[PDB]
Amino acid sequence: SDETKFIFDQFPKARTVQVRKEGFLGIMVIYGKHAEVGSGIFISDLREGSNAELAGVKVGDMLLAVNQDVTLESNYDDATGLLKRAEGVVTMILLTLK
Amino acid sequence: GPGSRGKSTVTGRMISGWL
Repeated sequence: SDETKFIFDQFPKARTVQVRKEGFLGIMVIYGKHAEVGSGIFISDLREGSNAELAGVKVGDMLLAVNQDVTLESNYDDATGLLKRAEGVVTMILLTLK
Repeated sequence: GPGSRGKSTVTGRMISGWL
């Protein structure tokens, strides 16, 4: 099964990006909170010229999955661990809040 | 490879620690 597909029923405005790690993806994250969705992992910074920037990752986006690992319930150590270990093209499910 | 330090879109500062 696609272990991440359910995310698009819980967050139907979420989207999938494919970002190649070349040295880095180009993001930082925090464990934070948003009024509309609660606590979780959010993009907190974005590196100029990076592949994440080129793929349309935005500061403030909620990070919902990394490849096949769901990050809806991940703590900071686990989410950053997933991002650091991933190689090649890294699939991220992101939700821009607006 | 690309440098570990890069420009923050939030602060404009050159920082490391990129994922």
